[PDB]
Amino acid sequence: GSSGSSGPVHILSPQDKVSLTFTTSERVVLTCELSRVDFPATWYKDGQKVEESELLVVKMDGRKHRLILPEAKVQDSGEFECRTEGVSAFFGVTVQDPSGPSSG
Repeated sequence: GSSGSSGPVHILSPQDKVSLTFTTSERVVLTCELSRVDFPATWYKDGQKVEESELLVVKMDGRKHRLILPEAKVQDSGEFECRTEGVSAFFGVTVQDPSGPSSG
């Protein structure tokens, strides 16, 4: 038993809007917790679904969701959100390219 809850699922962390900054050609891994184990969710970037691929790794864990990135490109820079059946989180990301002497 041990039942008696009002909301289906509520986020535990973060608590409020966060801010993060990384450098191009680096690894970016976010973090998010939930109040429900084995619960579905969809990541959104800049208000647009994320294109899961080799450049985008999505790890899921009991009441724990995070977005990993092998190559944080200037494009990867934006706001992330772990949409779910209840609430959503906000993670600020900024990929700043390192000062390079006209190097390609």
